[PDB]
Amino acid sequence: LTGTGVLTESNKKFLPFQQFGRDIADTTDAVRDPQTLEILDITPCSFGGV
Amino acid sequence: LTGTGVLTESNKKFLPFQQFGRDIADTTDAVRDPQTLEILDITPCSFGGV
Amino acid sequence: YTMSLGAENSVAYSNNSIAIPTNFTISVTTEILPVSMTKTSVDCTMYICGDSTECSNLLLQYGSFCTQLNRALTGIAVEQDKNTQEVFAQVKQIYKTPPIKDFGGFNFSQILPDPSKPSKRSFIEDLLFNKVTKFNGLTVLPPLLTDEMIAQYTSALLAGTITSGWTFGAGAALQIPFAMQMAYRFNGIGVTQNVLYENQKLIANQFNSAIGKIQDSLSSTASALGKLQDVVNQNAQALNTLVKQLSSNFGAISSVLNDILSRLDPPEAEVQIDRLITGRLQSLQTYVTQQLIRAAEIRASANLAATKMSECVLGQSKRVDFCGKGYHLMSFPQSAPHGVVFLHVTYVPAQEKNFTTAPAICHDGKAHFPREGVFVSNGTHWFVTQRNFYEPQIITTDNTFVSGNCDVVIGIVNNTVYDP
Amino acid sequence: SALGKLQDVVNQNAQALNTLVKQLSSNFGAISSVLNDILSRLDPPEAEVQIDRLITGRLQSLQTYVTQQLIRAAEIRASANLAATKMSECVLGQSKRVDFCGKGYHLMSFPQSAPHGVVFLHVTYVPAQEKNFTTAPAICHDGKAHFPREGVFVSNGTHWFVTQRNFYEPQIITTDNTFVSGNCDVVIGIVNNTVYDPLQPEL
Amino acid sequence: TRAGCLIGAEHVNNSYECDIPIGAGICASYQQSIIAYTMSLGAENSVAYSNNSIAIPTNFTISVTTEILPVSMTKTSVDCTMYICG
Ligand SMILES: *[C@@H]1O[C@H](CO)[C@@H](O[C@@H]2O[C@H](CO)[C@@H](O)[C@H](O)[C@H]2NC(C)=O)[C@H](O)[C@H]1NC(C)=O
Ligand SMILES: *[C@@H]1O[C@H](CO)[C@@H](O[C@@H]2O[C@H](CO)[C@@H](O)[C@H](O)[C@H]2NC(C)=O)[C@H](O)[C@H]1NC(C)=O
Ligand SMILES: *[C@@H]1O[C@H](CO)[C@@H](O[C@@H]2O[C@H](CO)[C@@H](O)[C@H](O)[C@H]2NC(C)=O)[C@H](O)[C@H]1NC(C)=O
Ligand SMILES: *[C@@H]1O[C@H](CO)[C@@H](O[C@@H]2O[C@H](CO)[C@@H](O)[C@H](O)[C@H]2NC(C)=O)[C@H](O)[C@H]1NC(C)=O
Ligand SMILES: *[C@@H]1O[C@H](CO)[C@@H](O[C@@H]2O[C@H](CO)[C@@H](O)[C@H](O)[C@H]2NC(C)=O)[C@H](O)[C@H]1NC(C)=O
Ligand SMILES: *[C@@H]1O[C@H](CO)[C@@H](O[C@@H]2O[C@H](CO)[C@@H](O)[C@H](O)[C@H]2NC(C)=O)[C@H](O)[C@H]1NC(C)=O
Ligand SMILES: *[C@@H]1O[C@H](CO)[C@@H](O[C@@H]2O[C@H](CO)[C@@H](O)[C@H](O)[C@H]2NC(C)=O)[C@H](O)[C@H]1NC(C)=O
Ligand SMILES: *[C@@H]1O[C@H](CO)[C@@H](O[C@@H]2O[C@H](CO)[C@@H](O)[C@H](O)[C@H]2NC(C)=O)[C@H](O)[C@H]1NC(C)=O
Ligand SMILES: *[C@@H]1O[C@H](CO)[C@@H](O[C@@H]2O[C@H](CO)[C@@H](O)[C@H](O)[C@H]2NC(C)=O)[C@H](O)[C@H]1NC(C)=O
Ligand SMILES: *[C@@H]1O[C@H](CO)[C@@H](O[C@@H]2O[C@H](CO)[C@@H](O)[C@H](O)[C@H]2NC(C)=O)[C@H](O)[C@H]1NC(C)=O
Ligand SMILES: *C1O[C@H](CO)[C@@H](O)[C@H](O)[C@H]1NC(C)=O
Ligand SMILES: *[C@@H]1O[C@H](CO)[C@@H](O)[C@H](O)[C@H]1NC(C)=O
Ligand SMILES: *[C@@H]1O[C@H](CO)[C@@H](O)[C@H](O)[C@H]1NC(C)=O
Ligand SMILES: *[C@@H]1O[C@H](CO)[C@@H](O)[C@H](O)[C@H]1NC(C)=O
Ligand SMILES: *[C@@H]1O[C@H](CO)[C@@H](O)[C@H](O)[C@H]1NC(C)=O
Ligand SMILES: *[C@H]1O[C@H](CO)[C@@H](O)[C@H](O)[C@H]1NC(C)=O
Repeated sequence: LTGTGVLTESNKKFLPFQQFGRDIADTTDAVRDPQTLEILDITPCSFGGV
Repeated sequence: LTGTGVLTESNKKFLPFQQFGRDIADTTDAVRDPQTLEILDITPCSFGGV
Repeated sequence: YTMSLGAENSVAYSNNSIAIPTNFTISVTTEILPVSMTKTSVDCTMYICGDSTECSNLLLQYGSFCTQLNRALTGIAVEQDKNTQEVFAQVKQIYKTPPIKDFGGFNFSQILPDPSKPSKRSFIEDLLFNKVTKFNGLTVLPPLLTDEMIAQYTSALLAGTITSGWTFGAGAALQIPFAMQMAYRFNGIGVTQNVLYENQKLIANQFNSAIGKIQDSLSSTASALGKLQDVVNQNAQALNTLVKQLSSNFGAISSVLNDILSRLDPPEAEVQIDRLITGRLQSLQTYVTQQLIRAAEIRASANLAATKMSECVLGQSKRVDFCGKGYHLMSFPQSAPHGVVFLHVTYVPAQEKNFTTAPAICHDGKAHFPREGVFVSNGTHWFVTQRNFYEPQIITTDNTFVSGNCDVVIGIVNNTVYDP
Repeated sequence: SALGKLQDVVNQNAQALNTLVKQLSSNFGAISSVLNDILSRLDPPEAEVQIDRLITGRLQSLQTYVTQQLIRAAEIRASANLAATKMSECVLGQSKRVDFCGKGYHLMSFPQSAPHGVVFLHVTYVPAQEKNFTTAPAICHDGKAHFPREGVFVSNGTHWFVTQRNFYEPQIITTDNTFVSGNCDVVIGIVNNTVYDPLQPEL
Repeated sequence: TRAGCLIGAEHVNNSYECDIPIGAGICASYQQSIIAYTMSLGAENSVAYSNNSIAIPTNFTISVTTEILPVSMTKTSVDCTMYICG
């Protein structure tokens, strides 16, 4: 699962089998690290107009 | 250069290195002939809906 | 079935029969008008290309399409703030209600702001706010006027209209007791002041009951704020569709740009990226066009809302059905999440009775016409009554005027014009 | 910048036209952005593909320009309808609509031609120099409640007068400018004063 | 701010009329330095309401105000064929 983001740790609780996470527009919003089995979280890198 | 137009005796003053002149919005509007080296204002000949 | 338009009612019309109301109802009705939509900014380069230099270089060949999309979106965004300013910033000086609220029995507790409340809104304002429900270069700019500040405009307008009536709309606010303001508004609809003053408690009770019924309708019944929710849903659906269009290959090998870059040489990858670019640019242009159309619709709605705020809240309108169904008395603004709710207080005649009516009265060979009323008869005696309320009065020279002899007028009757 | 609204329309139209002209210089994937050179240095087959790319790009640009011009024309038509309504109701008559013909009580309006619009000079009446007075809804005289016909009962502290609602013109409480409606028990806030009867001194 | 990070302007407690709209109620204005402030909605005028008090105007002002309304834009025609193809 390739992407670019900020890997904050979350408390989503994903069920034993579920690994990836998505939202209403199907964008990876959480992913469990294969080692240590921690839920984690994904947020986009900061962007905006100047 | 290539186009359709009338070639009026231009009153503009080209610097020695300059060759042709584009007006606002990037449309060729003046050219200097090679052999005699004087400025020629190119004006597209009249057109309009009927 | 085949729909029925309404109950077949034949008016009991006769050439000498009139119906005069003998009672009234103070009805407060809500009108919800959108005033603005979410200010969304879509960076064209990030949306079409993400973070690829090859895609950006290819997109440069298309010229100023992205800049034009950005300028159109910025125009829409600033137009939303202009709409909010026009609707709500119609008041100079933030008027405040007195600590002691003696308004002749009228209760504006549900409409006035509440300090314990988070945004200093009214009760109805929290009802309205509770009823309603950054990726790929999409940003949502916050509105210039936050919810607290729009609520403060609403409170200022409401306090001004309660305290000074319509005077603050023209110039400086001029204090006036609310009973006398309501009496002058009664004079506006053609009803004399004595009707209000003699029925002040009943009218205050009717207004309080109507406000309570509006409260109950908002609290219990969902989907009342249909227009605002429709605008929000349309904007969200448009943005979601714009996001979803990034998952379409548009005839390319893949809908993801990095894969095409990785597993193809730059020549063929150039053609595939060109297909992706033209598809995404078409999608973005469609989005901007529909946003412009929706922004025009919202601007029309906000213009109507500003007109209603000027002509119903800052004054009393004689335009029929402009500020509610009935004879307009006054109006109250309330801040809505993306619009404004006007509580129109109107006068509705009720409990009518039929009488025998005459155009004029022949007395001493002279035709008398009412100055401001109508000649009614209960069966045996004739009276002058004001048109919108049954207040019979003896035929006198003070309330009638003479014009010619009594043979020209069709339907004239015989009665005595008492001379004081 | 007083005529900002007209200059905004002029600038928007000029900017749209300039963008449309500048779009002619874009390649849109073709080898050259000028059609004559493409026809000059290519055979009909390849020149056909290049011209097709240029055609699709320029046609898309023209379609965008026409769509935005249509939207701007709808906006301008709404503005022109509002201007016509203001000409009809503010200039050709006196309007009771609040803030339709200026901030205040509308008196009249004058039109003035503008290069691409109209300027309305709204002459309006604005009350000023207000004063506070004591006030009662009615006056109980001889057990009868008297209400003002078209004015307001006011008091400077010791005497009660009738004044028009928008200008301080105090007048003696008389039967001419008041009307009687029932006793003085029902109405709330009524005060006591003598309603001078014009007929009695003459008799 | 709620709109974002503003660099080069100093926050002030005072509230003034909006000059340059940053957003979320915050504006910026030049006063030697550029200041950023929550905009002032207006003066606080508590009208002296009472159940037996009125305010009657004793004078007036004739005010003439200008309203500018666009009525037409430039009638432009773009020949599609010669624009696209010359
Ligand atoms: C994959 O291997 C890692 C490496 O050993 C495992 O992580 C260890 O988990 C145990 C369980 O408590 C810890 O005591 C160790 O300290 C962890 N290792 C390190 C280096 O911290 C991980 O559990 C394995 N994944 C599985 C078994 O699913
Ligand atoms: C105006 O209406 C509000 C709400 O209907 C009144 O507030 C209520 O007052 C009663 C006492 O009469 C309390 O028991 C309630 O708890 C109050 N709140 C609600 C939500 O009902 C208020 O008293 C009314 N104003 C006047 C002057 O009577
Ligand atoms: C006019 O209609 C109102 C309805 O609001 C009447 O007021 C009600 O009258 C009933 C008696 O039929 C009472 O039980 C209610 O308590 C009254 N309500 C209020 C708020 O006062 C009123 O009586 C009617 N007037 C006439 C002359 O019939
Ligand atoms: C129509 O109205 C007239 C005027 O009120 C009624 O005539 C009076 O009725 C009262 C009854 O309370 C008597 O005391 C008066 O002597 C009557 N004559 C007058 C005042 O001149 C009449 O009864 C009414 N008719 C109907 C059918 O309602
Ligand atoms: C209003 O309509 C009534 C009913 O048609 C008219 O009354 C008629 O008048 C004529 C001439 O006076 C009589 O010959 C008829 O017998 C009347 N009919 C009835 C049913 O009474 C009346 O003329 C009409 N115009 C008015 C009242 O001005
Ligand atoms: C109203 O009263 C007048 C006056 O009594 C009536 O006029 C009479 O009309 C009849 C019929 O045309 C004549 O014979 C009389 O000479 C008239 N009298 C006078 C004094 O002019 C009139 O008819 C009455 N109208 C109604 C509708 O009853
Ligand atoms: C309120 O107005 C009344 C009416 O003008 C004042 O009473 C008169 O005041 C004048 C002062 O110039 C005396 O000359 C009159 O004799 C007064 N009585 C009349 C005209 O009947 C009264 O003084 C005013 N009160 C205040 C507090 O200004
Ligand atoms: C208008 O407001 C005044 C002031 O609140 C009221 O005056 C009160 O009247 C009652 C009984 O008449 C007294 O017990 C209070 O002491 C008065 N208050 C003050 C501050 O003096 C008045 O009743 C209200 N209503 C009117 C004038 O109709
Ligand atoms: C206005 O005048 C009337 C009559 O002069 C006053 O009515 C008096 O009321 C008191 C208290 O209810 C009674 O004791 C008197 O007998 C009444 N007078 C008469 C002649 O019946 C009324 O109080 C006055 N209003 C004010 C505000 O003072
Ligand atoms: C009403 O206001 C006008 C101003 O709009 C007053 O006219 C001015 O009065 C001052 C005296 O204080 C003079 O110095 C000015 O020359 C006047 N200007 C004009 C244009 O007349 C007027 O006096 C005020 N009227 C009242 C009754 O207060
Ligand atoms: C009103 O009309 C009804 C039914 O036609 C009639 O019986 C009644 O007398 C009328 N009332 C009056 C006062 O004319
Ligand atoms: C070259 O230019 C000069 C000056 O313009 C002209 O006199 C001369 O004839 C030109 N050469 C030829 C071969 O014509
Ligand atoms: C008098 O008018 C009509 C006549 O049919 C009837 O409805 C009823 O008797 C009365 N109506 C009203 C308005 O009360
Ligand atoms: C009467 O009362 C007001 C209360 O603020 C005060 O300004 C003044 O004494 C009077 N009215 C005016 C506005 O002159
Ligand atoms: C007002 O400005 C002073 C000076 O910087 C600052 O210390 C204070 O926190 C500000 N706010 C208030 C409420 O005093
Ligand atoms: C107006 O109100 C002010 C402030 O309460 C008071 O001093 C003044 O006497 C009042 N004037 C009148 C005529 O009521």
